[PDB]
Amino acid sequence: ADYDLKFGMNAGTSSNEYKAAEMFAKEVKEKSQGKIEISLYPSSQLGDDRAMLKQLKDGSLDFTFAESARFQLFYPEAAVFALPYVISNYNVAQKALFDTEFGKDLIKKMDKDLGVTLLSQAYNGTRQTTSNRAINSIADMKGLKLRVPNAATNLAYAKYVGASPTPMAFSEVYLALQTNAVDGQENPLAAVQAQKFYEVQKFLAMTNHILNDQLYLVSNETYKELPEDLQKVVKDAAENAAKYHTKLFVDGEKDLVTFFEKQGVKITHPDLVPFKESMKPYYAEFVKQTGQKGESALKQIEAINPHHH
Ligand SMILES: CC(=O)N[C@H]1[C@H]([C@H](O)[C@H](O)CO)O[C@](O)(C(=O)O)C[C@@H]1O
Repeated sequence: ADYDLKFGMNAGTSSNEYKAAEMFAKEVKEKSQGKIEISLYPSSQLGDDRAMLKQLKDGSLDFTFAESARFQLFYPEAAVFALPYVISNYNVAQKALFDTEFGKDLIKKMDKDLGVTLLSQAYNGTRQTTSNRAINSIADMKGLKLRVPNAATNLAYAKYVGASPTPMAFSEVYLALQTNAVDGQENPLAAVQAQKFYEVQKFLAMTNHILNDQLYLVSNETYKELPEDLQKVVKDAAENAAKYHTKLFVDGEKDLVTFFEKQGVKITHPDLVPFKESMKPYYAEFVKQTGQKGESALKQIEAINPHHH
């Protein structure tokens, strides 16, 4: 094609992310009259999301996904998006990104500093905790070998609840669980399904601890080369795909505990009061480390009412 473009992702071929990216690719191909074709590179073929962001920056990858929280790698205050229990729901995550001074400035920096244009934002689920033994209360976390991604906020989740974290890439998790090299992991329900972690985890606990969004990102090196009518095709398709993406996650969060129970997983509902209590020292550390910019981002986000209006 005129524009042979590539979209990399950690998510696999059985995921909502992939299905939404397929929708995006199809609409772009159609509405561009075949000028643009977007090929997909799932399951961390191209590296992880840190690597794929670097490839968007240098122009060697055209599209990828990232959470708003992942920009904590560059702007420490952006960890606010994944401080456990801070962002209440997706309504808050949307307004945090688009309708705060903090979020608007973040978007501008992503463009200026990181070489990426934000096309759209979707919901990517609320993280829960699976394990090889029941989590009936916070006590059960103590010393649980809890896999986390290579992200400071998830490592802190594990530390502050009393678990023993083991960081590793998404691709490595299934084997780690299967072999009981670790005792558990944490991810939204849809990823537990997509990755078939339910095959290798007997328990799932509704810890509700981190709220993931998902940004459709394009390399500025690519976006600038598309004539404006094709930029519009891409942007509009990313917006349409993000709405679909969100819906996939919303619908699964109603349908998936019963799916897992039919697969033999035991579901628990530990009291979250002490989980939330355990994060208070972590918030204080975040404020100490990130200074006024972190205190301001918190304040801006804590001011957002979570009820749709
Ligand atoms: C956009 C993206 O790649 N998301 C991935 C996230 C983030 O890397 C992580 O939350 C840090 O931001 O990690 C996973 O949940 C994980 O490894 O368990 C896989 C998921 O596909």
